[PDB]
Amino acid sequence: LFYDETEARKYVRNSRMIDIQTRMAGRALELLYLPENKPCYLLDIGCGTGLSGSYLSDEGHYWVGLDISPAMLDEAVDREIEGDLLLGDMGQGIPFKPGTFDGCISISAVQWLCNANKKSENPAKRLYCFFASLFSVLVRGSRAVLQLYPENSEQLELITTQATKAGFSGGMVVDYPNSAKAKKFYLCLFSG
Amino acid sequence: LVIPEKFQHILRVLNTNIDGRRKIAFAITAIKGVGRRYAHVVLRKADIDLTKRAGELTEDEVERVITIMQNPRQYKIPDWFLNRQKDVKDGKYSQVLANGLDNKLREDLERLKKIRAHRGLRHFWGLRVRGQHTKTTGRRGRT
Amino acid sequence: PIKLARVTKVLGRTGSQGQCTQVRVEFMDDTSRSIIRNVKGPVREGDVLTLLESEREARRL
Amino acid sequence: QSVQVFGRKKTATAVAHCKRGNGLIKVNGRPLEMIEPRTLQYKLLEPVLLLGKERFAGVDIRVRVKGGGHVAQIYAIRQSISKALVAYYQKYVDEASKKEIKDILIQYDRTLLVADPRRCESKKFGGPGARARYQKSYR
Amino acid sequence: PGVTVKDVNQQEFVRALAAFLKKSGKLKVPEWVDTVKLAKHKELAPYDENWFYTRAASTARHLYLRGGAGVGSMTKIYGGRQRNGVMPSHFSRGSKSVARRVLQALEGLKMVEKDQDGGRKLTPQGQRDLDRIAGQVAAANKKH
Amino acid sequence: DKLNNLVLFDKATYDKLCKEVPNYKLITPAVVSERLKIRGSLARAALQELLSKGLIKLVSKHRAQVIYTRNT
Amino acid sequence: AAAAAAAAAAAAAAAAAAA
Amino acid sequence: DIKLFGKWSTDDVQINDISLQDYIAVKEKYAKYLPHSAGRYAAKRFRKAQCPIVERLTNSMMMHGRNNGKKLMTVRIVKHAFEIIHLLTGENPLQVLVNAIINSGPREDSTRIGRAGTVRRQAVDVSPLRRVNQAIWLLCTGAREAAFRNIKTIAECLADELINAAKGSSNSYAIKKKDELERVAKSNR
RNA sequence: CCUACGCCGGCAGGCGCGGGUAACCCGUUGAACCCCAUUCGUGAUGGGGAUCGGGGAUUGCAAUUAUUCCCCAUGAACGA
Repeated sequence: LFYDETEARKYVRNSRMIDIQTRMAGRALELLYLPENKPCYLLDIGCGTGLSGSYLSDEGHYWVGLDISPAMLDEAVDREIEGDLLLGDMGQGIPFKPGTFDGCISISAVQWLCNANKKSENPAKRLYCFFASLFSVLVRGSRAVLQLYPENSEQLELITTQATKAGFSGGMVVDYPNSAKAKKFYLCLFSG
Repeated sequence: LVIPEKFQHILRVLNTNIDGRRKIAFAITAIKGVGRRYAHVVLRKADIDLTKRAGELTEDEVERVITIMQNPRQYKIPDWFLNRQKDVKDGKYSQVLANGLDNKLREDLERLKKIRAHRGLRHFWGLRVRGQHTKTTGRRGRT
Repeated sequence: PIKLARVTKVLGRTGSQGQCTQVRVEFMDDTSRSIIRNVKGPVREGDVLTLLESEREARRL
Repeated sequence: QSVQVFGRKKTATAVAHCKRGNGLIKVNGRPLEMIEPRTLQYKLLEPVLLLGKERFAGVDIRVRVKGGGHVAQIYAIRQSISKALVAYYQKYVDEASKKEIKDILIQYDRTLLVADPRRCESKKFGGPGARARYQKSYR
Repeated sequence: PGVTVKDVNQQEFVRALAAFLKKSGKLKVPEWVDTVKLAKHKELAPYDENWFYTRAASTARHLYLRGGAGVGSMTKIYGGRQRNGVMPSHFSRGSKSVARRVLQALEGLKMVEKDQDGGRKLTPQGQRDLDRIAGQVAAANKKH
Repeated sequence: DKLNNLVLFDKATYDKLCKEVPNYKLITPAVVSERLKIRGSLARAALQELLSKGLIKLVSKHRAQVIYTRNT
Repeated sequence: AAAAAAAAAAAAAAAAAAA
Repeated sequence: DIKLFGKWSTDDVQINDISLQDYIAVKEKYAKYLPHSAGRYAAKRFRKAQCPIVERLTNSMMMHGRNNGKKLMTVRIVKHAFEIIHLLTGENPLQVLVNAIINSGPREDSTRIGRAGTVRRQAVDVSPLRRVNQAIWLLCTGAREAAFRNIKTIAECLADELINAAKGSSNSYAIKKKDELERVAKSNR
């Protein structure tokens, strides 16, 4: 466990956090060619307090948000969200029927799948379980864009390899890559 | 302390709700045109002990405070605690309080707009006036 | 069960940054069952640890 | 009839002039309670409360304090009083009771009678001080 | 055993020397007693209605602690920590006119003497008075 | 939310401050301030009044920590 | 005597400084 | 004789755990008048095991940024805290301190072993000196974060948290994090 | 030009009067935090002082885009 009520509140109320999360969500939406210029249904993965999910609502999207933290969800409740919030661990799978969502988005969250604290399956197993179920719950030709924070290049390669084995194709977009203070990795994928 | 029975939970001095339970030397600061040093040098000539609060007072103390407060030269608040020293019109050493404070700020801005000076167009545009280094600032409040 | 235990040595610093000090373990139940375990932090020769259990041991080979 | 010793931390010097006296302890004309970092009074009272005031019976103890900061001066006065009593009993009384009071002081704390081995050192060029250096940027 | 001012708690001596100057009543008191701070490096007004008296007492005692200190040295003793806004704090000195005229007012009571040495020191009347009040507070110390 | 503690006394406030205070095992202006919604200025002046009441022992007395103690 | 003591102290201080 | 702060007794003090019995030095010749020692104890290894306990609670209390040389505020916070514990209990508060440090340090601890990317932890044994230091750090941290915005003086906060952890409450942040690491210890193994 | 001392300035500063071409004279280089008492009492509050309106005084050919310093009044953001 990582967040509490105090820390979830301080994160969601910080103006600097709001601005950066909003910029990365809007960049993820620009990279999401499937919702870009289209209406869509969306899954927001690691939705937190709904800072990314509010910006999906701004473009007229209907969305479901998944997060593992109660306190992040409880803080989301008071923010007048239009999305459905669900308490859920993404590493156990995506619990929707095949072909439910046009797209999926995740901002600042999937690097937690490399962490082995919460559960006693390998991160490698949970990573496979995430990508294989994520491929299934997406429509055919659906898209997934994930902004994420990798600790090293091995973590990037492992994430890419698991997405590749699950049936995704696409690549990695690295914005501002000459500043390792401000650079951001976006995983940009599509299903078959 | 004691339980003062004439305790106005709301004070109304010069068009301002004052939280009368606050300390007297820090509840007069709450209105515009009076800060901390100024209300203290008022009270040292307004002859009220600092130990009391702002709701523990008599109206005779209130009327002598407002009497000294509108007559600052006649009660030895001499001519550097004043909000305005030399006005444009009369040059009269005089304190200016909240409604007149915004009135005279508006007066000076309207004047410098009418003057067509370097300051007045800044004040109409709502920018920095004292020549600041805005190569990294100008962030919050600009659109 | 809670098992207090004597420290005999410090074999190396196992781990990825030099962070698990290596400790041969006598028991304080006077039994000569000298299991070698891993600790985190400074232990000098002649200390005494609180092994939570004696079943789960450190890695041989 | 007099012994003249000193105590030295970082910059604090504590000159001690003792002789046969009355139990008189002046620190430039003030007692050992009148020094405003007063909690450290107990450290300042460690030569008396460890040894007993009956061993400070007939000794004049003049203390003149130079330099330093307040805590450094307090440890310098503590230093100088302890070395002053020990040097007095060595020069004028036996070796045995001097050795005994030395063993009482050191086994409590060695810093009472020995000096401190370190100071605010000088600077080799390249930073604010000796150890930490200046900071830079990338990209 | 002529008692020493230095052998007393100094701030209880300051409070009693303030009460002694209050009981005296004769001194040329200035008129900016109810107006000013001590200097630029503080923010608000002092709470003491008799702050002139206790500062005069402490100034006489600082004259007792060393002779050879002028008004600029009296300015320099009463210094402090000016907060320069968001720019960092610095040491800033006392106010010249106030400390000068405190020394002038106590000079009116023949307690401050100008010398050949340029500064101002305590009178022999002054050291007699301070040792009397020192014995008063010394009896207030070793007999309370 | 708001810790706007009571600035002056009340009826029941003094009915606890004259009464409940000498039965605490520890009388601290923060504690008396904290249990009954009282500012530390108000409780601090009230505990100096409890010196003037003579009910309550004074053990420690400092700049910002002044310790009172219930009697016997 | 006092003066002498003071002088001694000063000397000591000087020595310390030198060191 | 030698008593803490002029009055407090040390010969009544008793250690429960043999596993921590030497790594707290309070009993016989490590009792001093003040926690302010001002000698080196980080000279080499394990020389901060023979420094006094209340000196450790002192020197681990200037931890935060703005307080980072102001040890005299710390020793008066220690003095007021011992007086508050001596009021609320009546016993010698050093016994409360020893019982609080003993009941607060972890017993198993998790350590990341693998590669940088294999977070597959392994709950291992806690070293006794690090149990001591982890306990002192938890007690100081509970004194910190429960005294950020309150009316309570930080001496009161330290004293009450030391009381609550000496009896093993569900109220002490130190006992909360001890139970958390002991529950994480159940998970990794 | 470093200043001491005195006088006149509620505060920045003026005026008179020496030492110092220098471990000397500033200089015992008399500092800040720290401490001991007072007030405040957990809230945008007396925290934070930004952002400005009136003045006042120096630096200089020249302060208007605030040179700097001072005195009222203004009190935003900021909840680690």
